[PDB]
Amino acid sequence: RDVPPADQEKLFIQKLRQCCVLFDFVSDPLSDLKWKEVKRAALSEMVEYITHNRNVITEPIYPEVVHMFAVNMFRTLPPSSNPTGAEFDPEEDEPTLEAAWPHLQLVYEFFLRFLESPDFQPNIAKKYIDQKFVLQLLELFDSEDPRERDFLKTTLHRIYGKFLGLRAYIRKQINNIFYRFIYETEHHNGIAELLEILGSIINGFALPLKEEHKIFLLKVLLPLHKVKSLSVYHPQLAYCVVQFLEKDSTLTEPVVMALLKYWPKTHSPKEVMFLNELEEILDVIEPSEFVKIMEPLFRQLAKCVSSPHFQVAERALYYWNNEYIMSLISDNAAKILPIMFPSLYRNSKTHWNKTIHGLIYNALKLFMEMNQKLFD
Amino acid sequence: XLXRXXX
Amino acid sequence: KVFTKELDQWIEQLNECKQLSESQVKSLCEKAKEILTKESNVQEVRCPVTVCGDVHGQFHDLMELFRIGGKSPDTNYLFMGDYVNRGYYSVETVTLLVALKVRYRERITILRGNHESRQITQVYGFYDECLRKYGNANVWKYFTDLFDYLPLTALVDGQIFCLHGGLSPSIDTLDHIRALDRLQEVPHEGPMCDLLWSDPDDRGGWGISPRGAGYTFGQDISETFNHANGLTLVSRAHQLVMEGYNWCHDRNVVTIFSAPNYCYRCGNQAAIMELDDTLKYSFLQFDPAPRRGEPHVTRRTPDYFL
Amino acid sequence: DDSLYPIAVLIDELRNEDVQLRLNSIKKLSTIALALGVERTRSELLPFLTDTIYDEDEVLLALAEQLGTFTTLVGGPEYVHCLLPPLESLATVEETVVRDKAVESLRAISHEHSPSDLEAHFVPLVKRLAGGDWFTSRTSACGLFSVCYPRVSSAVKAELRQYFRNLCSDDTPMVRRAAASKLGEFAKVLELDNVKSEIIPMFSNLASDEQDSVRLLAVEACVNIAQLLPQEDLEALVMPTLRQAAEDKSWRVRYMVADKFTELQKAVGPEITKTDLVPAFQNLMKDCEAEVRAAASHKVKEFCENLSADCRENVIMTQILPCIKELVSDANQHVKSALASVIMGLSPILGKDNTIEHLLPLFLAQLKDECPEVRLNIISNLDCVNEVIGIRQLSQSLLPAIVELAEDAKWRVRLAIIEYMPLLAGQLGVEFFDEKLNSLCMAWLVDHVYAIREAATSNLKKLVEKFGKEWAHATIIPKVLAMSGDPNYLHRMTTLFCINVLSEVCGQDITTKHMLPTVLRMAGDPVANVRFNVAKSLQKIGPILDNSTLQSEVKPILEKLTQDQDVDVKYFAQEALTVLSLA
Ligand SMILES: [Mn+2]
Ligand SMILES: [Mn+2]
Repeated sequence: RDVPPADQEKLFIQKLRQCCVLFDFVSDPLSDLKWKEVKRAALSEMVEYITHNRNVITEPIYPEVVHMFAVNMFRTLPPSSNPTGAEFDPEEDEPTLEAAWPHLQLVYEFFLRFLESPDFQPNIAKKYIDQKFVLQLLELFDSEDPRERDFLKTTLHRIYGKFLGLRAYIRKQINNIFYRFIYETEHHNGIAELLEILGSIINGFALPLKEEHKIFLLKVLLPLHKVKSLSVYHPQLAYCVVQFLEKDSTLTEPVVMALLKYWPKTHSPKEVMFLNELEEILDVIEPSEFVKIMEPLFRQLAKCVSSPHFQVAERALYYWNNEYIMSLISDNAAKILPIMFPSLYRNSKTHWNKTIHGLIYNALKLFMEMNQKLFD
Repeated sequence: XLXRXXX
Repeated sequence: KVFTKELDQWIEQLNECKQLSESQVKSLCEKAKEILTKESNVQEVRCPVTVCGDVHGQFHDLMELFRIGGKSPDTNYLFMGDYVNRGYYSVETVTLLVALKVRYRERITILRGNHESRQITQVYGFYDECLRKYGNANVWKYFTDLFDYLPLTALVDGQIFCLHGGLSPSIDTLDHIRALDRLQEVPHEGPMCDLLWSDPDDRGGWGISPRGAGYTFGQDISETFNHANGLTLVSRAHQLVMEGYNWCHDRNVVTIFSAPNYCYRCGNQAAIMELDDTLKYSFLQFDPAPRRGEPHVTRRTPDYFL
Repeated sequence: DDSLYPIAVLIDELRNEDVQLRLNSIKKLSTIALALGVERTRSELLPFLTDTIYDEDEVLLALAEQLGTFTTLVGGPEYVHCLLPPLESLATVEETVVRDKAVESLRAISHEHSPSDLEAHFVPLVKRLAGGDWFTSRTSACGLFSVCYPRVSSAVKAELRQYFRNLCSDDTPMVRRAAASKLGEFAKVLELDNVKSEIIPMFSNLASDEQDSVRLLAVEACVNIAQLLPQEDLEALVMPTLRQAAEDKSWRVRYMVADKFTELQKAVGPEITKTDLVPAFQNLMKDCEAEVRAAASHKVKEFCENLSADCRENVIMTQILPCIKELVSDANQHVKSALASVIMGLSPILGKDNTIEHLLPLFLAQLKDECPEVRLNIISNLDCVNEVIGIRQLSQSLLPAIVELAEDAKWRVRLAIIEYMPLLAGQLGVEFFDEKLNSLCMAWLVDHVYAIREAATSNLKKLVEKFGKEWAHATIIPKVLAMSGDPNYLHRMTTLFCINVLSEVCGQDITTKHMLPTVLRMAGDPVANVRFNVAKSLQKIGPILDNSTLQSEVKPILEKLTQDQDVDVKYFAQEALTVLSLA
């Protein structure tokens, strides 16, 4: 770690320092004990030492690195400083930062660079990068320090891609977290970061999309749409959801239906989201499959148009503003019969917000000015 | 701070 | 009035946090829709009163407010507006305060706030609260109509000007406000809007509001708006200050804020301004009420139809 | 041939278009079996609504509510095993609200089966749910074990035990969490040998589950296991595990122990409590996490209250107390506040002698705390130190500090002292009160916060109740009548306010000549709030008065008050005339 005491009798010290830099300073929320600067400076040099010198990560430091990381990182996480319930909005506010980050920032940074070395042999590392290692690393995504997860995101995302062995276990493990989440703990503050990973993972699926993953989309991902705090992680979810439909279009019927069953009443910002990703899906829809949901969709869709809540009504009616979506509709006449009455009783007067009032007009115009000149 | 329509 | 015995029965009920029904509200809002359209843009208010500001749905705190400055018949009131939004119990707050109008029709007085609008009401709390507490956008529909009738401002003892927001460059004489048509949803531009959307500041002249709309106004604007109009004091809410009440513009304008620290999860004391018989001001600074069954409903919450 | 209408016509709802149209059909399924054949229900209706409804979960939450009440509407006890198919399907649904009900429905109906029907139907139902394909099934079965156990065969008992053993070890933490939860519930379905034989390992296996979300659930259930009659049999079977849970690296376990620490104590027994739980409690109060110390302090009194014979005083003195005097000066604003809630009850336990020496420099310290809620929790429990410790020693230390708080910034604090004034100024102030505390007790009526004036007013009916009556006339009433001049109507309403609560304890003679001459003097006040609260006030103090001195003294005042400005004076002087019967 000094890169100064010849070539050998150097691996002898690095291992010495990452035992040295492993008697962690259990208190950073109570006073000072500096001359634990040594630790900091030393794991800084170790982070330098592995990102500048060729052939330094030899077989006997893997164990000693993972030990160093595990001793440093696998805490019991603390009682989240902000009190919570159903009352407070999940825009979770008091963002209590990890006290001892000035060491952790580096522990992560190093171990990540370790994982990233051009000569990080993973066949050697797997021996020491346990499932139980993955497991701990995982219940850490629950940290309320946004920096913390940001590291874990990339860290795990490396561990994932690097260890084919781990991949099965990893997936199943971050499935249980979600199952804990959606079916009645409704808490965990890392669904976002985990979704980001899974984002890439889905995108890397294969030849005839494998069964386990189809389950994963239906049993796990869609049900995520049904939790109180969809906001905090909607865009990422939205990605994962559309991702499947790119690779395998035959999934559209179940994933569109799911949404309509999970369609929100008594919570509007989500109803907007549900439309917002619903259109996101249509932009990728194959005409073949459009029919299978054409009706059940525009049935619900039409309720939104009327629904007093302007934000919903606008987003709902703003489908008629995008050429492809509009093509499919006016490629049908079965489409404009469920959407006949809801844009008539709520058409002449009503909807205090005069923006969705000219929008509903341009909607009927673009519908009547189609092939089927139909009236009632 | 919660949003400036308004803490 | 054999209906007035049912009314203080309604009030007796919802003073324990429990709400009123679908039809109970529809006719409560109707009987208050008519007892209100009688009042004027500026509403001349009799002298002894307690002036309250934003309560934003913080019901159990509105109760703490009453524990602080007397119960609703026995001590006269006057609210600024903003009853319905950021808190948890909007439905129970705006339904209590309206009931306390149509019953004790002179013992309280309720003004309109920026939040007593269709657009804000559904881009914040209220509308979705009505939606999970009734199953239909009907109690919301009724309350948003009664909102239109709420008077835009008030005038205690011809001297202290009570309005929700603040001053406007489209008003001049007090009489200008009187000439407005407020029987409509609050617009994005215009006197009405400014009246109940703007704030004072340390800037001088009219300025641009960091809020969507309204105007900022310096101590020069209100001073001169005072010295030629009536002019003891301007009283407003709508803009939180941690003291609960805040005194600004060489004591030309006070801001009274009446909802404390919870989902006003900032950290403010709330306050009310008591105007006595001769018309001197005292200010009572209350903290939020202690709560119970605390932050845990034991996590057995209902869904949202899903 | 029938004349009446009851059976089945009312609804246009069985075939549905909307959501509530279908929902109201299943909500009104309550009268479709009694409406049409307690014989055909089993024959056609049940094999229909097995799982045929599979669209929306809110329908299924209602259906489960129904299949519970169907106890008799299909014949009764002998014909229940036909309810199982729809509910088995109902137990395996995704969303937890549905399935959590479905289990509770299945739980209720197990009792009304038959020992030989449990064996043949209910039990194999569990076998498949617990043998479930995925976790939503398995989490459900965990509940249904305790009910069907005691009634079935001892051979199927041996089967069920194996199934429950399989869930505690379930591949997923979700089930284990469930299995872990109902572990106490099950071990309580005794077989002491099997509690020792097979539950204990289950306990000790879950107690040290890799998930801290499971461990804590094992302590919670330990209280049962350790309450099921071992002894020199607890130290080997269910102690190292518990002794381990106290030290568990997860605070969420360390917590659980404390939140149950007197329960364990009451289950574990006094013998072990002295030697093993004491140093665990000792340690728990000194935890790193303040949320544990908090939950650990909230428990000092009760732990002490049931300890032992002669050691009780010693243990509390020699090892429990040194922890309290450290905790009262603790960084956390929820430990002090929690310990406050209980520390006052630690007084009768230690008796009179030790309190004055050791507990006094703690109620005083805690009294003048920075935090408002700490003192609010001390002042609430003062009664317990007043009942068993001499009143002469009560006034020498606390009184000066109690009196300072009687004017605290926080009204909640103040009202606490006012809630207490009858007792303090009764068990002590013979002549002492109306000279040392009078002008203090009265000043609450002139407070700026209402609730104090209400507490100060309610105070008098009690301050004349337990106290004199001629002295009420000599001190209380003289300064109460004075108040009528105050320029603030708020404050001059307190004249009327005290009048109607100083009538039920002062009687006719005092009221007729002294109070009343002010009331029908106050009916001509400029502010209507005083005027309608005179009419309001005259109604209350009406029955007190003699029929003659209210027919011509309290009648022309109330009738002139129906004759001017207001709509409330024109109402309270109206409904005053009604009750008093004067029209
Ligand atoms: Mn406002
Ligand atoms: Mn406001």
